[PDB]
Amino acid sequence: FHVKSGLQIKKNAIIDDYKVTSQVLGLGINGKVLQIFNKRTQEKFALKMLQDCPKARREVELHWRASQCPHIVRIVDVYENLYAGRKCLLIVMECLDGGELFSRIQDRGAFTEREASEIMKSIGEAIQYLHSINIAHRDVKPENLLYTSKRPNAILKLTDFGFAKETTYVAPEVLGPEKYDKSCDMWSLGVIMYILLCGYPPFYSNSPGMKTRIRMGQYEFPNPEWSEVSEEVKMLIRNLLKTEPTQRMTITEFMNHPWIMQSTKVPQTPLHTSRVLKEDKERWE
Amino acid sequence: FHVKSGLQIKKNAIIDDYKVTSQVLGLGINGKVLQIFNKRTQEKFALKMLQDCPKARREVELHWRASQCPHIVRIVDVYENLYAGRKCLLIVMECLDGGELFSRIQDRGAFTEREASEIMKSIGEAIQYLHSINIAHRDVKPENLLYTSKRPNAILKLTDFGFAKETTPYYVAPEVLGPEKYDKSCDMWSLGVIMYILLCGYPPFYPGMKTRIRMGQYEFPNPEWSEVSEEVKMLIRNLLKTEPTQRMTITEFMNHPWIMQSTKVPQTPLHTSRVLKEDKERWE
Amino acid sequence: FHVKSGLQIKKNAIIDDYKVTSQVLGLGINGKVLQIFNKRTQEKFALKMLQDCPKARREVELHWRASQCPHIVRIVDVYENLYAGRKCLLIVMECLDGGELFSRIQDRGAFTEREASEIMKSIGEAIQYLHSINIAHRDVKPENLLYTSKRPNAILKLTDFGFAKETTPYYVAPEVLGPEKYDKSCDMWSLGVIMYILLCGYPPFYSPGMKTRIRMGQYEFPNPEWSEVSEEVKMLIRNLLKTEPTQRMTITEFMNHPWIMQSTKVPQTPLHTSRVLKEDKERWE
Amino acid sequence: FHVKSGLQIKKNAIIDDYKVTSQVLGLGINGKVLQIFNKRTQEKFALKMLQDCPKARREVELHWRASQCPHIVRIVDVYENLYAGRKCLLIVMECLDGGELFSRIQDRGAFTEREASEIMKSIGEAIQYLHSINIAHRDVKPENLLYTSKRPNAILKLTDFGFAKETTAPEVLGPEKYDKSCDMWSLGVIMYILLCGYPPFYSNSPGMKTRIRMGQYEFPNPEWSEVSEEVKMLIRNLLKTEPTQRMTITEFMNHPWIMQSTKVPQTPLHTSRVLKEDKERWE
Ligand SMILES: O=C1NCCc2[nH]c(-c3ccnc(-c4cnc5ccccc5c4)c3)cc21
Ligand SMILES: O=C1NCCc2[nH]c(-c3ccnc(-c4cnc5ccccc5c4)c3)cc21
Ligand SMILES: O=C1NCCc2[nH]c(-c3ccnc(-c4cnc5ccccc5c4)c3)cc21
Ligand SMILES: O=C1NCCc2[nH]c(-c3ccnc(-c4cnc5ccccc5c4)c3)cc21
Repeated sequence: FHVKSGLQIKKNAIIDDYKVTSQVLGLGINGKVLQIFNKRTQEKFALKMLQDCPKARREVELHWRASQCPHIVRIVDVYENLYAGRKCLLIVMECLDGGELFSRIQDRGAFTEREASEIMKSIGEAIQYLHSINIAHRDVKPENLLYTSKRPNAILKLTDFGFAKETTYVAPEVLGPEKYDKSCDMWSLGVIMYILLCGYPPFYSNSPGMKTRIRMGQYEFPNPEWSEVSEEVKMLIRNLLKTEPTQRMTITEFMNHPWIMQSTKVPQTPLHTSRVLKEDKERWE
Repeated sequence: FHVKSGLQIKKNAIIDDYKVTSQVLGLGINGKVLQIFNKRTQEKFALKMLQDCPKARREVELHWRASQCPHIVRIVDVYENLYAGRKCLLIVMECLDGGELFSRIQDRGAFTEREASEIMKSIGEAIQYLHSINIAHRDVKPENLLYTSKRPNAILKLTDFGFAKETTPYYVAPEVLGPEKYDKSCDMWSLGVIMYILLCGYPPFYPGMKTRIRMGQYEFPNPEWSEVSEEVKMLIRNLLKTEPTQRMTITEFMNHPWIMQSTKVPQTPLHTSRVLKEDKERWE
Repeated sequence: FHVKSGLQIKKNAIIDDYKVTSQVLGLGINGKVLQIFNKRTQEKFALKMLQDCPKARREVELHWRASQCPHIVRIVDVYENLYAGRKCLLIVMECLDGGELFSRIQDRGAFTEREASEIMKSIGEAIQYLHSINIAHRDVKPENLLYTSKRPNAILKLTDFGFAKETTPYYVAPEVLGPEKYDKSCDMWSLGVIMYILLCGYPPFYSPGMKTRIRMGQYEFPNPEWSEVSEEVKMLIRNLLKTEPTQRMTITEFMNHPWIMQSTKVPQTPLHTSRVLKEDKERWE
Repeated sequence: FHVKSGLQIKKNAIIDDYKVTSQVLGLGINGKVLQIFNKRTQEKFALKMLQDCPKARREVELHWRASQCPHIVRIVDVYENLYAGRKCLLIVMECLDGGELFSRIQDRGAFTEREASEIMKSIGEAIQYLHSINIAHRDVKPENLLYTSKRPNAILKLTDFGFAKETTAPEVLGPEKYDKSCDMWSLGVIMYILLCGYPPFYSNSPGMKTRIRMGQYEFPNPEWSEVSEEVKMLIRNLLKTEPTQRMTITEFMNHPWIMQSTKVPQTPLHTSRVLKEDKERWE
């Protein structure tokens, strides 16, 4: 018998409890994230500021539901305050000061296929939880994957529920409608996996002609980066990047794929990612 | 960085915390106001009783937002209780025992143009705050303006949000930033009617009254208005425009020199004080 | 920087510039095609006559757009004239006197699997261009596939846009970039049907119980015709003729298939097509 | 009898006639503006690239109609081409290499009340023309005001019809909403900046949004201490929050401060310096 507590929205002023700096930690889909400090405990946290409405209410609601998952940024508290005579949802979440996923990769000198497998597995676990409780994330990108600390054993966490949406013998179609909201995360996972293995996206710019290469599904595994990467992985990427949403792999089939399943049985083959990523600081702005 | 705390609705029985008398302190647009006493502290407060529904929820919500302003009656606590098997919003507010604005004026024996300017400025300040946070009061009348105490330095405060309504890149016109109808300009009319009474003791509008209002027929008759400066008559004339869009905005009003420099307005005495008691009859 | 010129509709009478014979060169979905001669140059061209309306305007507009592709019949000029007191779009296009695709195949005495691969690749290229500019052809059939000349190095070209229709950050999924129904996947079926006929000489769907065999997906690879054809090709055909539109292969997947990719590494195995086609002149009317 | 010619859209490829560089000359509301050169004549022009649709068709249509006005950027040619298999309106317009209005002010070391009057008058003329042919611009801002050359006698010209809209006793002759009066506000904002170097509505934010709807601004010293009460009064009247209380373009062009530009005091303004001294919060 597992129940978890529901969300108690705090109504007192947030400045009673926290010292709010104006150092920006990230730009969210609807409002920025600031650095804040626990007045009593001195410890550091992140504050996301949203203007109260049905949209913001849903973000908080869905995020809170997912907050249980180890690979989703944890909500610490939610405040409802008045800010310049308008209502506000202020979300306090744990501080992910390990930085973005591709910043950590970008800082070495090498990255291996086995480590890419481990990273993909923990992203996968976040998506798997979300899908199992009928939530599509709809915005799984590089900027939304951050690490808890700089320490080498930090946990990778998924952030930002600004685009998240609820997805609702007896066959699965006969148990509630459900459109393509979910399969759209599976594409993201494909795009991230591709970047993790070579350092660049599968879809380029040069650029209104990028938009067509995406709908056509024109990409490649060019050498030298991909010459080492096993056909088994390319085949997995090929399957997450199908242009037809229903041809795409589901999160359960993904988590059961042998490359993800047995992360520790994946060859230690080194990838170019680490260098290709710093060597290309320009067109990453 | 100013945040103010939001509204925490108490759910325990109000009678745990307050002794509720049944002395009526006023009749609100939707429910009366009773005198109550803090059980622990002995101190006196006012309780407004509302039946829970979307209407009452908005009154509380809007009033709480405005409660910060120094010239708006301060909400102390909001209770949600069961009263005769129905849900209830009970609002506890500070006690305004100085009485109504025109009751204080009515009790002397003289009132001056400069004081009228100081009164008008503090009503203005309440309206100014409301408008700035996108709330129209829609019911600014003599009965809604009360004083905190009888002491001569008491603050004047506005009450009753029963009619209040909400009114909704960097060089953009005000019309292109959200629709907004005439909700606000309607307070500006009240302000003109109050100002008129403040300076002479009777209203500017006396079934043929209904048409004099829509026509805009009123005057500044003597002897009351013969001392009053043309500058003030001109300001009243402009708040009482029958066409809502021709009417002055609350910012233009707070910037008008008569309101701006209250202390440079002539000390000229008005008839208000006497005309008001001399006319106790047709004020019921 | 590639721009190509847009469409200038000529308004002068077409008979100023061309001699119009009444030899019919084909029947289009909305108006027949006549043989005409350039008055000044003596050279031969084809004229398609359409009655001006939103439908005909779209054909011209879409055909002009695709006219740049090497494997699509080239539009020479478009006239807007009065014919019997009604407005008219007259389209002048290059003369494809090499005749229909299956007429050329039918005239030998043998056809090989490698040539079928080369034909399919060039039809594919036309579809690929169209899809990449968001146009579905919707009428890819034997009669719409003609050769430029009789000379053995002639180019195969696609005609008739009477059914053609338009089909409408940087990690964003293909579904989230505009709706789009099954218009395109319907060309992919035609490609399968054409490929099947090219390898054996008859259609996969035969002689009101035909209508049900198509929706059921009942067809075979009967002997003796199909006994030489590699399992690789049968598998590609099986995948284009999927009854469920979304299970069907996309044009990019198709142009990447090794059988199409390396036309010149396909076995030179002879097919029955050439003979089966003339031997069955009857039920082809 | 004055007829002017209508718009002939050229259908041939633009690269036949022009050499198209990719030096960006400005960012428009729907597509950027590039520097191009007349292949035959060597002369320089600006190209705006739009994707064909009803929106872009209207921009070109409305712009063409206003192109006659001396104070509106002149369209040279309009091409309809295929770019990556999609149709395209390409607009060639005269090259305004004198740069933006506030860049030219920002480059001296002084600006006078009389010159501000002359600038406001020529912006007003553009709006006046547009309104008289029933078009509201709806996007009169600092970036849309450019000069033809650097030469000191250059003409100031208005650009960008991406937001322009057609606007159809005076009330009995066709409906018409507040489209027009919204240009009149821009005119006030621009006049304010021209006289002191900063906007009337600040950031430092979500509280700027409310100061605009409330109409809270001032004429603070030292900048405004020389500026005549007559001008402050005109600005006050363009910046009325109520659109119908706002002055019309005809009333504006008739105001004595605009009418007799050359009888306006030569009083120097702070604008020139306040503008460079505040390069930061202007990005
Ligand atoms: O919801 C979101 N969307 C936009 C991106 C984002 N970051 C966060 C976030 C959450 C918790 N911590 C951080 C954070 C903390 N400290 C950092 C230090 C250095 C780099 C990045 C950091 C991010 C960011 C939340 C969101
Ligand atoms: O919202 C309202 N509706 C209608 C009028 C009103 N009066 C009040 C009010 C609020 C607080 N205190 C008082 C009050 C208290 N004590 C008094 C003593 C003597 C005369 C008047 C008094 C009013 C009235 C609230 C409202
Ligand atoms: O759009 C169309 N509608 C359906 C059939 C068609 N044929 C053509 C066409 C176009 C250009 N040339 C020809 C042509 C010319 N000469 C031929 C000689 C012998 C056989 C077929 C021929 C076709 C046909 C166009 C269309
Ligand atoms: O439609 C528009 N909207 C966005 C801004 C813009 N600039 C232009 C424009 C038009 C003509 N010339 C230029 C131009 C020419 N030369 C320049 C030199 C230096 C700086 C800016 C320049 C702009 C810009 C049009 C538009």
